[PDB]
Parts: sequence; C-alpha cells; structure tokens
Amino acid sequence: VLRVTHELQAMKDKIKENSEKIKVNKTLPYLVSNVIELLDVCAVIKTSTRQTYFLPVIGLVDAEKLKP
Amino acid sequence: CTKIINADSEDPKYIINVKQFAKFVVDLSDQVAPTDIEEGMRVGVDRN
Amino acid sequence: LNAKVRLLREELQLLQEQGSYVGEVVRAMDKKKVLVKVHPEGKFVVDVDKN
Amino acid sequence: TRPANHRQLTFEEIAKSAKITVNEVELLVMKALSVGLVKGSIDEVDKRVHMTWVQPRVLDLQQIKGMKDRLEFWCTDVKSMEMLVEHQAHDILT
Amino acid sequence: AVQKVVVHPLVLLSVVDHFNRIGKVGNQKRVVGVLLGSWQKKVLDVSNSFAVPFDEDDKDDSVWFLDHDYLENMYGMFKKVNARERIVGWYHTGPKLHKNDIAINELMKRYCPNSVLVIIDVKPKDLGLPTEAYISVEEVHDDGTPTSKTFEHVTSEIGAEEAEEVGVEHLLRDIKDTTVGTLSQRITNQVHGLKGLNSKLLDIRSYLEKVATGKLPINHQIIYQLQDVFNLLPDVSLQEFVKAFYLKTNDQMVVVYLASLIRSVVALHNLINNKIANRDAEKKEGQ
Amino acid sequence: DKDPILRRSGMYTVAMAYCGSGNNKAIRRLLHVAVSDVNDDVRRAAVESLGFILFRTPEQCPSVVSLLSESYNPHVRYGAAMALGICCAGTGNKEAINLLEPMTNDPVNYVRQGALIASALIMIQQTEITCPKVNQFRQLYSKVINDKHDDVMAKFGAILAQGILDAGGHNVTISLQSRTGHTHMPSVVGV
Amino acid sequence: LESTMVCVDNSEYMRNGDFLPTRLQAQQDAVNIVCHSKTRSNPENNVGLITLANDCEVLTTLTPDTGRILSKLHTVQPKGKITFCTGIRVAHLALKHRQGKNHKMRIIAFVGSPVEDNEKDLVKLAKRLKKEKVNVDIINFGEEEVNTEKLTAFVNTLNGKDGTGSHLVTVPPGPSLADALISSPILAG
Amino acid sequence: VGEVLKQLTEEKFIVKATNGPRYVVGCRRQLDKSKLKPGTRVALDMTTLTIMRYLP
Amino acid sequence: AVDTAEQVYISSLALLKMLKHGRAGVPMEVMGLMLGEFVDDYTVRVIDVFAMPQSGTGVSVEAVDPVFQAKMLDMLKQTGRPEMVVGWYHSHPGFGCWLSGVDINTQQSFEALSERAVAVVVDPIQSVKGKVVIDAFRLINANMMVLGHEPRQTTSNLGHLNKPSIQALIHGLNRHYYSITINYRKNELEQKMLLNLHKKSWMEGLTLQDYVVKEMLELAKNYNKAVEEEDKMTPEQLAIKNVGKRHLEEHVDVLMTSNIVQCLAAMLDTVVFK
Amino acid sequence: EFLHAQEEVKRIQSIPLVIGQFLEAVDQNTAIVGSTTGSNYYVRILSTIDRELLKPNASVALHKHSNALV
Repeated sequence: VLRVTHELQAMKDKIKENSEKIKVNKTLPYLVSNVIELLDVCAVIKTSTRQTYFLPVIGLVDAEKLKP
Repeated sequence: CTKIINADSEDPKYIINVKQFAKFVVDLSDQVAPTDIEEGMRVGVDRN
Repeated sequence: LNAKVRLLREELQLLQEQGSYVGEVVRAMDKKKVLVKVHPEGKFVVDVDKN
Repeated sequence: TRPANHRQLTFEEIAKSAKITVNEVELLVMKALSVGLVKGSIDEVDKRVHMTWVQPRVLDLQQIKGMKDRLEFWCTDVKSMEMLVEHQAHDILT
Repeated sequence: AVQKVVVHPLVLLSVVDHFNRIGKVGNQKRVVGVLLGSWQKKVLDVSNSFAVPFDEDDKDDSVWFLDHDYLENMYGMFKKVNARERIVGWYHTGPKLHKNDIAINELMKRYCPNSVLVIIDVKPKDLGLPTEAYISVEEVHDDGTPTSKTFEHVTSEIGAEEAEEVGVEHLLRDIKDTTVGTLSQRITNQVHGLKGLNSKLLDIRSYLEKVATGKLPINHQIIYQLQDVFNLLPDVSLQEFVKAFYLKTNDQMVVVYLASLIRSVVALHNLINNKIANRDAEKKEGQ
Repeated sequence: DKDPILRRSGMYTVAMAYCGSGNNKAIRRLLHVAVSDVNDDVRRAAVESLGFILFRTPEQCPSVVSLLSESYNPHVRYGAAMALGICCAGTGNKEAINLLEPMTNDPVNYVRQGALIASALIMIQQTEITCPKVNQFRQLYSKVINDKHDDVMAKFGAILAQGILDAGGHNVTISLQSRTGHTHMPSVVGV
Repeated sequence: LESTMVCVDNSEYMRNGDFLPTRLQAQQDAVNIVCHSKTRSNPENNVGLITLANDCEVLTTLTPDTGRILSKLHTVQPKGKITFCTGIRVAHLALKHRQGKNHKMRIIAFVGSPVEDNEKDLVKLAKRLKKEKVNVDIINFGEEEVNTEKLTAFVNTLNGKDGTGSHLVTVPPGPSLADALISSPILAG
Repeated sequence: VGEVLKQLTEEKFIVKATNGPRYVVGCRRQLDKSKLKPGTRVALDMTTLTIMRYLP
Repeated sequence: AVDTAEQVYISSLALLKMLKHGRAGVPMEVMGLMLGEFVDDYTVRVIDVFAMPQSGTGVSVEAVDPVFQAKMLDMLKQTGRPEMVVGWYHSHPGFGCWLSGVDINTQQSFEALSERAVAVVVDPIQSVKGKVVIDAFRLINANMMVLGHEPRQTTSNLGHLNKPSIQALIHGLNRHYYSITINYRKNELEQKMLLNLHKKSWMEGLTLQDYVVKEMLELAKNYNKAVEEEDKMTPEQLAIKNVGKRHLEEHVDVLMTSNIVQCLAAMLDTVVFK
Repeated sequence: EFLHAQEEVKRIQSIPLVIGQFLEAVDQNTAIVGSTTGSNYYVRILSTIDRELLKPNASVALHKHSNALV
C-alpha cells in the first residue's frame, strides 16, 4: 500500500519544479539560442546576445537529446 | 516594438524577437484577445 | 603631524565615488543646458552645474 | 633506555650487549646496526650511539622516563623562562 | 576518512544563538542539533546548521530524543532553499562528552553513513578552538581491547566567507608586525608552558591514575608511542641538540652574527636620518 | 560596565562627583577613557566631563582642549568644543574664541552647531570693547540663519546661539561659582 | 484528543511466531485495531511507538495518521531482549516533549519476554508517573514473565488507586487469537 | 567562457570573455597553472570572476 | 502618529545570514523574510531570518508562500522562541541599494499587514570587512505629505542619520521613502567567541606551532640591504643640494622587526625546547 | 588607526579589477581612462601610483565600481 503513497508523493516535487521551469522561457532574458556544444564531467550555449556561456549542469532535461 | 516569428498551439508560446537582441518565448498579455496575435507582424511587449 | 596624516588617509575615501563619463559638447544653448554626445551611446541634453 | 651522554656507548658496550669480543664488536657492529628499522647516529671511534630516532616498544614500569626524569620537570624550566621574558618585556608587551 | 573538518562562522553563530535562546533553562547543558556540510573532498566542509529538540538525561545517559518528523522537515526545507547542502553530522554542547553520545551517533549513522560529532563550547578560554570533532567507530584492536570501540578525534578548522569581520573586527584589530616577536613569542611560550605542562603533569598523575582512575599506565600505544617520539631528543644531559658544538653552536653563531651586523647598519642609518630630520630642520631660529 | 551607555553614565557621575576641582586622578582616568573607548558617545561624554571639572581654573582649559580641537574623530572635536564652552563659562579668555573661530568652519555639521553653541555660551554678557570679536560671530550667526544651502541641522544651533548671546535682555548670566565661592548647584545641573 | 506512545517487543523471544501465525503479527494487528479505534475516536489523535528490545529508541513521533502507524509496524526483525523501565521512561519523556501536551496521554506496551523480577524498581518508577497522573496499559504476548500477577498490584500502583485503572494483558496459554486479545484493551484501558 | 590572455602572476592572470571585455582573475583553489599557458579556455562565474573548470 | 529618528538593531547572526544568502543567489536576485521583534516606536530589533524559497517570479508579493512561512513559524515555536516577521530583505546587485515599483508594492502590502515592514537591501558589492553595503528603507504614504515627513526630536541621532546622507541612485528614487538608522545589535558572547576565533583560526595564532624563518631570511635581508644601499643615493644628493629656497625611505622598521624576531627565536631554540 | 587606514588603502586595489587603457592625465589624483568596454571615464588615481609610468598610454586596471586607477 506504500506504493501509492510514493506515486501520490510524485504529485509533490514535480509541481513546484514545473512552476520554476516554466519561468525561464517566459522571462524576457530567456535568450533562447543555440547550444554551442556538449561535454561531460555539461553544456556550452551561445546566447542570442552573441555571448558564450558554459553551464556545468548540462541542463534540467536529460542530455541524450541535446543535439550539438 | 517586437516582431513575431512563430506561434504554437496550446499555450501560444510565441518566439518573438524585439529588434535584434534575442528571441524571447513570451506569452500573450492578459488583456489581449488571442485572435489579434498572429505571425510576422509588429506588436508591443513591455520589458519586465 | 600624524593626526594630519590620518586625516589625509581618511580623505582618500573619496576614491569610493565612481568616476564621471566623458562627452564632447555638441552644442551649448542658453538657460543652462547643453546637448552632448557620449562616445558609447547617442547624444542627449543635460543641465549644467554651478562650478 | 638512555638518550644523550650515555647514548654514546663504547664499542665494548655493544660487545657486552651482543656477547661478542671487542674486536668482534668492531667487526660485527656493521651487521648489528644493519637491521633496517632504526635510523640515527653511531660513533665508530668508540661505536658511540647517541642515535637520533628509534621505534620503541612499551615503556617499562609506570613510564619512568615519563615523569620528571625526562619530561615534566622541563616544564618548570619552560615556565621559568616564560615568566622571566614576560617580566623583562612587560613595557613593550602592553 | 574525514581527515579534516572545517566549520563556517555561521555555524558557530547559530549554535551560540540557539544556546542563548534556550538559556531560559540551563538544565540541558547541551545543544544537540543537526549539522550540515559538503564533501568537497575527503575533507568535510561544514556550513549552515540548525538545532532540533532533544534531551540529555543523566539517568544512564540513555534518554535521548531526535524528533524524526522535525528532522525530516528541516532537511526538506533546507534542501529546497539550498540543494547542495545535506546532513553531515550533529553537534552538542557540554564540553564533557556525555556518555549518551555513542548511542546518539548510531542514530546519525543511519541518516548519514559516516556522521561526525562536533562538540562546541559556549565559553572559550584560550588556545585551540571552541569546537571538537569526534567520530564513532567500531573495530577489533590488535592489542586486545574488548570491542575496540570509542570516539576518535578528528582535526578541526574554521571556514571562510566574505564581509563578516566588519560585524566585530571593525571594533578592534592589530594586524601588523609591531607585536610579532613582541607578543607572538610571548603568547607562544605562555600557551606551550601552560597546555603542554598540563598534559604532561596529567600524564604524570596518570602513571598511577592508570591504576586508580585512568585506563592503564601501559595503555593506548598512541600514548606512549607519541611520548617516545616527543623524546626523539634526549631532553637531558648532552641532549645532542645544543651541545653539538661545531654543528649547532657554529650555526647559531653565524646566524646571530649576520643579524647583529645588519642591526648595527640599520642603527647607524637611523642615527644619521634622525639627526638630519633633527637639527638640520629643527635649528631654525628665524631671527 | 560593558554597555557603552553605562560607561557614559559613569563618566557623567565622575564629572558630577569631582565638580569644580582639578583632581589629577579624575583627569587622568577621563583622558584615558576619551583616548581609548571605541564608542564615540563615551568619548564625547568624557570630554564634556573634562570641561565640567575644570571650570574654576578656566585659563588652563583651552590648553588641554587645544589638541582635542584637531582630531580625526568628529565627535571628539564636538565634545571638545562643548567642553571649552562650559569650562570658560561666560568669561572670554580671548583664546577660547581664538580656537573656536577656525573650529567654526568644520565640514561636519555636528561640529558646526557645537561651535556655534560654544561661542554663544562663551560670549554671553560680553561687549564690543571687552571682546572685539563679538560682532563677527553675531554677524556670522545671522548669515547662518540666512543662507539656505547650509544644513538645516547645522543652522538649528545658530538660532539658539543668538538667543543665548542675547538671553534675558542682556541681564541674566551663567556662573557656576558663587561670589562667596560656593558652587552653584543649579547652574551645574542646568549645564 | 489523545496521544499514545506504545512499547512493542522485538526479541529472540519475539522471533517465535507462536500466537496465531506469528506472535509478532498478533502484536501487529492489535496495534492496528487500537490505532483504528483511536482514529475513529478523534481524527487528530497522535500515535507513536518504540520497541524495548535491547533499546527503547522512539521508532518515530506521535503523528495523527494511521498509515504511518501500520507502515512502520512492519519491519520488526525481533532479536533484542526487553527493557521495560527504559521504554516507559522514554515514552514519558516523549509524551512531555510532545507539542500537543493537551492531547490525552496514554502508553501501550506489547512486551513478550521475561521482565525484571524486582517489583520495587518498577513500583518506584511508575508511582511517580501516577503522581503526574499518566495513563499506561501493558499488553503481553508470547513467552513473557509467566502469567504475570505481581504486576497486577503494580497496575493499581501506576493506573487506578481507586481511580481509572489500566488493565494488563499477559500471554494467554497456547495459541491466542487476536480478536480475543484486543477485546480487552477496548473494553478497559 | 573566456581565454587566458596572459599569466600576469602566479596568483592573478589576464583573461578575456568571449563577449570582449578583459579582466584580471585568479585560480580558485588549484587550477594547475602549469597547464594554463597563455591561451586556455576557462569559465568564470559572473559574481567574482574566478577561474573554474578548464576545457579545450 | 509621528515618525522620528528610530533605530533598527540587527543581530550578528541576522546580518551574516543575509549576506551569505545574498551571495548565494546573486544572479537570481534572491529574497526572504525576517523574524523581528517590537520594543518601542523609536527602536525595533531583528534576530533571526529564514530564506523564502527560490521563485522565478522574483521579489513579487506572490513569491511569499503562506504554507512555507506557517510551517517554519510552527517549527520555530516548537524549538526556541520565534517572533513575528518584521519585513523582507532582498539583494539588488545592480548598484548599491535602492527600490523599484514591485519593491514598493510589496512594502505597502506588508505595511498593510503590520506597522514597520522595514525593507532590507543588500548587494554583492562587498569588502573583506569594509563595505557592509546593507541598508534599510521604509516608505512614506502620500496622504500626510502636507505634514512633516519625519518629525525629529533629537539633534545627535538625526545628524548621525544624515551622515550616511543619500546615495546618487537613492536621490534618483529617494521619494516615497526615508531610510532608517541601522546598527549592529550589542554583541559580547558572540564578540568574545569571534575574537577567540581570530587568534587561532582567522589568522596565524596557533601559539604552539607559532614559532624559511632561517632559510630565506638571509635572502630577504640581502634584498633589503641592497635596496637600502641603492636608496641611500637620493639622500646623498638631497644633502648635496644647497638651500635653493626622495630621502624619506624608512625600510628600516621592517628589517628591525624581522631580524629582531629572528634573533629572539633563540629563546625557543635554546630554552623552550631541551 | 593610521596603520589601519594604510592597510585599508592597500587592500582597496587588491579586489579583482577590469583592464582598460588610460587616455591621459588631467591633474594629480585625476585622469581620463578608456575601458575595454570602450566608454571613457573621468576618474581618480591613488597617491601610491607613480606618474612617469602613468603618463604613457600603456595599460591599466580600474576598480570595477569606482573605476579609479590602481
């Protein structure tokens, strides 16, 4: 019976994370741009403001489908 | 002033870019009818 | 003497204030106003001090 | 057992400690000190040890070397020097 | 493991603040709380911590409580505001480590596989640090000690941050070389001749205290092994250090000779310079 | 006591107990406190006390206050000005005003009102012939209550300075010592 | 409003599974039904418990939810001998430390091993609890102090004294059915 | 992201972000200056301008 | 019904928490609420502060989570003594300290909730022990502007308040605002503990290993001797010059101290040991 | 206190700076310097810095907030 408790727990961390995750896009400095490249212990992003940033955290979404 | 370059179903999620700074994924303002928002024409967005 | 030295060191505190920009005065009009063009950004109109 | 002074021990000391002749003391001290576990000094003019460092075992009895014999009592000298310097320099000490 | 432990000042401030907060009743004599940190390396780096409710009863030092619900809730809140943080151990006051500690540590062992205990002192006297870090371990001793189990001490330090000494140190600070060799040497000799003397005489009493109260005069190889390495030097008789004659004497003599030569040079130069700043400048009658 | 304000209370108690005497122990303790104590308020209270306890010998007060006149701490200078004003009472040493004048131009507004009040207290009852400088400060007072760019808090002392200088229709007077030598408790309490 | 701290047993004696399929299961369903009754009485009543097996560490707090009670009730692994005095003192300190001190106080005990013969110690320990007017009932399942009767007077010494009175249930001989064991605690505290 | 324009000192070095501005920064804990010869990609935090993970 | 030159006491724990939290999320413009305490209109104190959770909204009023604050307050009541939330702090990394429209709206909301709702502004602009860029602001309603802004009844404290004066950007947005005097809360036990911390931890005062010292000293003294020998030319010329209507070099206190300490090390060398 | 002031002044320049090109000198303790961002600022120079080295264009680091020559 503890199984449903964990799965009901899932309607817990996801809701808060979604709210924050759905702000960067909306926010003006989003600077949606092209990822310069990918690495491993990570992302390298050329923001649409012509700036190259290095992100240690490759990103919230899993890195497998981050095509250079 | 900004130029719209795309739109998406469900949440509109426009990909408008203002002049040349950067593409912004911005939702429509609360007080606008969704019909007016379209693709490839001038519109107005506030900074914050 | 060394109170004076301390006072001078204290007055070196003015370094905290950020420096002023540099702009070539395109044209100065009456009524204490001048239009100037700072290098980084386009021109504008400013009011003059009393010095 | 005994550092400094008697730490320097005549070859005959090693002879007695190794039931070997005095000349055998001279001939054998090499291998005897060979060991490969204790590093230090030894003075083959008289085979005087005054060795630097060793790996000692338990200390006999209630740590004879532990009390004033070697340690502790020197704390008195340390305190004496400390008080002397303190009194001498009190003015600058502030 | 956990060779070094570094405690940020925030931790000490929080601990003392909570101690004063609970000061309403002094019966506790302890501040048991959950202490958080990071494994930046094999060295732990402590950070923000907090105090959870507890009890330290003298009745066999076995009435102890760490509300699991409160612990979990505080954990969650802290992680939500600081993901990088996570539990690293627990801390308590009452410098004399109450015998309950072992049991409590076991609880922490569950929350963290290697949870360290840090004992902090509300009132610092001198030397060392108000903190003391202990880790609970279990093993079988080579010597033959039954259960070979006891808390092991682990070194400690203090952390670093930005713009904190302004809170206090602005009131007083003497960062300079005027006291170097004026006060530094004095405090050094004082601390040595006090603490080292105290430890040595404590062991002196212990030589028979091992029989009366302490463990055993021939006990804990670390004890007498460390004593022997201390007496790596004879400490008596020739001592083979300051009686080395041509080895130590001559070295000290050359060093002091050079130091005194430069001393004379600086003295002469100071004399001339101060004379010129003198009469040359002071002998102005000005009619 | 650890509390700075308790230390200020102690300094005031020292002043009041040793009122009208040159007890060297009191002067030494007070000067050491003023030199050392970090809390500027304690230093200011200490220098005020110093001014208080040495009024029977005004000639010497300016000598000690002189060094305080030029210090890094504005509060030290302000308290020094007040101490000079209280010590000299109403008699014009001709050096009190001499030191105040340059002190009457300090950048800090706090010092500004301190100097104004001190000068007003000193010059009370005086005359042009008796003190040639009385006019200047008078005029000075007017200007500081006339210019607008001056700090309002700075000018706040100027009006009181005028009032004190001309207080009571040029009849009332401040004096802590009775003609018979008995010290005037009311004057001490008021100051 | 009631808050309870129970003292279950998990000992090598509890390693036996005699009562019903497992004496441990007998304790489990007893605790389950008493918790259900408590919840029915008042939804915010708090339940917690610990095992007195070689230790009396509170298994967790006094939460006002049954699901936690049953979930934790699992994972017993009975290997440690009982320690009644430590268990009861820990339960008392939990009750006092409980934020909801207004909640009515109670303590249960699912002991299943021989207890300390000395009755003076227990009498002294629990007559103080009586002075601070605490309610405690003790339940014995399995191989306990054989059909304890000396505790009966002690029961009046801790709960009762021409007052409330908390019944004590020893181990019935042979197999014991849960329902019979639990008809008593509900019938009398 | 920026490049190590030059090794001003064993403690501080001159670097330039891709955006163009040039600053002087320093190793954080151990950035292995032996391998950070003039010209070495490094990412700096935009709160203290400190040298972090280096990747060519 | 009248303002004055009031004061806010900040506990050392409070300022340390504020600065560390600010430095934690400098790019994100973090924010939070304090747990302050009332004593009188003239003075108000703050002891504890918690971090409201990161939110993409920013410093918006909605960023306050009632369940989070309720839970934190309940827990604190359980352990230790909490106090009602005085106001909010945030880090404005742009330049110094000031406020914006959203900030004033939030402050107005809190002022509706309570009396002071003091606002706190911090920034990454910091010095090792010489910035304390923190500041405290409070808004003024536009209804009583006919009445005096801040009725003052004390010269010393008003002048001390003015001594900080107002910042460039502060005047740029000083209106609807009036900064309130801040001061570090009295600190003795914490002060003493920190003072003990410095000697052994924040600077080299272990006092047992406190005493190169004979290896590189020769070389340092060589450098300084050569340098002083060189510098001796300038005083030579200066003296050579006549009345005519860079001799000051010092460089001697350093040698004095260094080599006198080295010589004193003989005290350790010959007595303290052996 | 004098020593404290001296060490504070020395520290003033230790904080990470921003490179840039000095343009020219107006008067002692003041000058005009151009940053790598291209803007030209009117700033001050500490008494410690020594003139002949300042006079040539060369390169110089500025305080990231005060922009003062260091």
